[PDB]
Amino acid sequence: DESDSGDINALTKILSTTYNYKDTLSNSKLLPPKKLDIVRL
Amino acid sequence: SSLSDQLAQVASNNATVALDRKRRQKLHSASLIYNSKTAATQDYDFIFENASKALEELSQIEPKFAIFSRTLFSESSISLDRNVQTKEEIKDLDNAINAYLLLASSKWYLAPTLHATEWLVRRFQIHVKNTEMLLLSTLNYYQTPVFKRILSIIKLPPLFNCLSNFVRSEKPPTALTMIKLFNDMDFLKLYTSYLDQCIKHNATYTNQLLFTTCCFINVVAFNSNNDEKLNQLVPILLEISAKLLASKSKDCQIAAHTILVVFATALPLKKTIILAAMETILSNLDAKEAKHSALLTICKLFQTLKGQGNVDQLPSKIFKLFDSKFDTVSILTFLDKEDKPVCDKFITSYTRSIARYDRSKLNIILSLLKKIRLERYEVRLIITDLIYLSEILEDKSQLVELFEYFISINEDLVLKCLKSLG
Amino acid sequence: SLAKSPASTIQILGAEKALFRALKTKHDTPKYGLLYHASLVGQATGKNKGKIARVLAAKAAVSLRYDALAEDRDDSGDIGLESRAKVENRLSQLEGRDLRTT
Amino acid sequence: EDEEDIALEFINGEKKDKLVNMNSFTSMFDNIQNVQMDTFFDRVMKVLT
Amino acid sequence: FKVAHLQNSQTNSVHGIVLLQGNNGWINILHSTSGLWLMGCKIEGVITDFCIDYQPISRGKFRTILIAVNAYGEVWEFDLNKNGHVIRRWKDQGGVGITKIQVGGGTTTTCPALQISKIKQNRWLAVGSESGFVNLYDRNNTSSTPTPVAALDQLTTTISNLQFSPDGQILCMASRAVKDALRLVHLPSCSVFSNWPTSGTPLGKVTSVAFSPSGGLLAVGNEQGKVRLWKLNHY
Amino acid sequence: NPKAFPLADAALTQQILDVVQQAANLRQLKKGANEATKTLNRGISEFIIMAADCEPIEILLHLPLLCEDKNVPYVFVPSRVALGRACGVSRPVIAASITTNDASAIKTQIYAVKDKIETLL
Amino acid sequence: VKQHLQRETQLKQVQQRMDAQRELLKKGSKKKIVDSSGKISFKWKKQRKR
Repeated sequence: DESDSGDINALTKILSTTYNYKDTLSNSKLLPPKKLDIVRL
Repeated sequence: SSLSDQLAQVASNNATVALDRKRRQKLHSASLIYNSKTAATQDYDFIFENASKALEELSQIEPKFAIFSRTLFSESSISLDRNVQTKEEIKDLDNAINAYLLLASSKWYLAPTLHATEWLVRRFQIHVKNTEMLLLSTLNYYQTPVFKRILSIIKLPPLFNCLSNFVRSEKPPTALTMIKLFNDMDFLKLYTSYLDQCIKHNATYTNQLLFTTCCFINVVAFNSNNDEKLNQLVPILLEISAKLLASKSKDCQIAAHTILVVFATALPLKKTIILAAMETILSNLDAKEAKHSALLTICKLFQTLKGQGNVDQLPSKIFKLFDSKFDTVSILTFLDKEDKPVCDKFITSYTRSIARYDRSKLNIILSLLKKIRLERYEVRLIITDLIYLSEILEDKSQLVELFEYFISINEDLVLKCLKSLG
Repeated sequence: SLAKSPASTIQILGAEKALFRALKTKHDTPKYGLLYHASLVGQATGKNKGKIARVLAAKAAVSLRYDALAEDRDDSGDIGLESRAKVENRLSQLEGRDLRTT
Repeated sequence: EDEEDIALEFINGEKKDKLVNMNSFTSMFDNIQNVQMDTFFDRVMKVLT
Repeated sequence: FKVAHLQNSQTNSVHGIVLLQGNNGWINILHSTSGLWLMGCKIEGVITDFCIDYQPISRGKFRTILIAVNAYGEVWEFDLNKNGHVIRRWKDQGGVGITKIQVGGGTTTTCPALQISKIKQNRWLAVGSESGFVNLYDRNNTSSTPTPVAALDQLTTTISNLQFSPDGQILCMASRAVKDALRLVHLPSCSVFSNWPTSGTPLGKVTSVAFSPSGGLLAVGNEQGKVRLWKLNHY
Repeated sequence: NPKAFPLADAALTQQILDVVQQAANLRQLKKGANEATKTLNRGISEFIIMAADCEPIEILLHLPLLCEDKNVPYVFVPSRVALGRACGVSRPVIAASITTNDASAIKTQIYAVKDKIETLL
Repeated sequence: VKQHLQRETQLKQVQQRMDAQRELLKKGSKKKIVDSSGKISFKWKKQRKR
């Protein structure tokens, strides 16, 4: 019964495509509010 | 597995068989209107008579209840037994019951609904078989006495384990414990499926949305520290928001606005997800109240964006969609009100969109900039694009009117853009 | 005279018989006094009644002293209304908690 | 002018936002009766700002 | 003492100055190289701490401001380019037993400049206290009584260190009274980080703190004589 | 804040808040208007410190009435936040009392500030 | 009336010693200091109460 062959269902489609929903912090210049990425040397 | 464990599974399957008299007394005693001693004495004809009158009263309130009079509240349903039914018939009965619980969901405050549902509880033992649907439809009535009666006569499914303490308790379940039910990921999938059915059937009502929203919003707060668990929530609740936005009902759309806004503050998302959110928010934007809440939602999401491209121009399709639903005059009114929320990033993206795509509104850019103070870098970005416009586009009275405005306010920063660009 | 009394006295104002007996015989003291019949104390249940009496008596002294010693008091009850809201919020979170493990 | 100066200006341009904590939306359950959706949504915004 | 940069306006030359703490509210300013006594600044009460803030004027021009705080909480701001004359006075709202004061987000001792064009004005000001409170002020936004943006109270002991990251995005407040009394505060949110430091983090009696000019390294000294090094992966 | 009378100056407030801090370490301090009201009734209060910006000011205005009845010096300090931090607590304190003790290690400093409040009255 | 006064002071001294003991039961860090006369007192560390 089913085949694939402004649209309301845009939000649903992007969720299927993307697996990680948190924006990569490497590109952003502002550090996260509550999580610190800190390593001991 | 020990023999007792296997026999335990057998007992659950044959819960409502009514093999002997003691089993009949337990099963027939369960009631929503009567105490156990009086309930056992009653007869199906006595129960059915009262329910038929109740359905008529509900039918007057809403014509849709009249349909079940042919199917569930028929005189022939008195002699109908579920244990003797074949599997196809039982599945087919359950669909009718589930539909009834949807319609009755919003009328539980009315007394007749309690009498009409007594027939299904007594005749079809919905509290034993259709236990999940009954609990879900009456979840927002948790402070009401009716929910207390339901908990007394019902066996809680595994996903409703937190309510076991409040089964047969003087105090009603606290609002804090409802966060715990919705905190579980499995329960959210179940509630999502139920809420989806209401949207398909346009059976949603304001009290349902309000209680659903608070539980969803609070679930974010409880998981705010745990970023990993927030990530697992994104597939579920944003998928819910998409369904709510698709619904033509404005109240459903406003709930979606509430849900999306909390997520953006709680967890930063890709700009692609944010842009897709606008596409869904604006696609089905017709109600005026939804239009007002949507604009506040759109402004807030861009505020959360904190990566390069934070204030870049909207895509071509996105900008055209926004202008149609929010003409330039409306946003000027939005900025005009003194209590406008912080929207500098959106206006910066919107301002750059106008220059790229629509030159005729270049005069509007001058009005927009006066109304709102944009941040230092945001002004620099706008100056940078307008400089390119002068090189490419023909010089205009409005175009120079924008430069001289920047000359009047922070002249020096205008030179720095010019020095870096030509 | 009531304005100059500390909040603790206002809590146990009407139960002097039990208070001074208990104080002299080294036993536990009353915790409601005359305030027991306030509507807010009635809404509470269990041990919360004692807590709300302490909270309400403290706010009662605040609202009472404003009535007694204010030169230019407006006959509106604004201090009382905002004081009432705080106690209701205290009651709500106090009553929201459940001792039984869920 | 240097690229770092552009980046630093971006940091200063950013402004504080009220983060969401566990005890922020618990009071919504209290007053969720006989209220329109729009009024409820404004309260969510009011706590978030 | 602290070392800053003073620009001699009438010749446009720049040189270093050494700032010292006097007995009675006195701040003595010396020439870094020649050692000459240039000017002195006085405040009422007992001087407890001071810090330096730079305000650029034009191309190649900047002015040095000496910010001094009294134990009561009254703050003086001296213009060292004009013989150390006071230019502003204000009080730390709710301040008592002030112990330290620091500026961040621009050039300072921890993030010094390499040329005149890199001089930047600090947008943050934090004032410590013996009770452990830290009132944070947004310098960019003047009055005799300014309201603080936040009042951090996670530490319960005297604030002995106040230091910002070079970009002014992290404030590290530490106390030498008790062990593990180090916290990192995000700006402009002013929300203390939760994941670090933990119970297992070795810090001891924190007595010195330093941020690298670049690379996002954090060095923390302690009473045991151990300097422990951490890297902030964001930088 | 005309009702707040007498109000200590900046120089005197530092001396008062210093004593309040020393008394807190020695546990010779009662924090809060209600406790300050009690100490006056028991007659164990050297003097009373009050905060001027307490809003509404009337919640602490009963203490002057008791103090003048009992011959106890009292003084106002401008900030309740500063008083609370001086007391050694995490909350704003509008009023406080120094409990009497002739064997205390800070006896001299309490009486030194006590005289200045007496003169200031 | 004099006997009333003597009883009052004795009760006052008794109450003070009990109160001092109660402060030791409460939470905090304290050091016992003993003078040459032998009088014992407790000095609390300068830590703000959470």
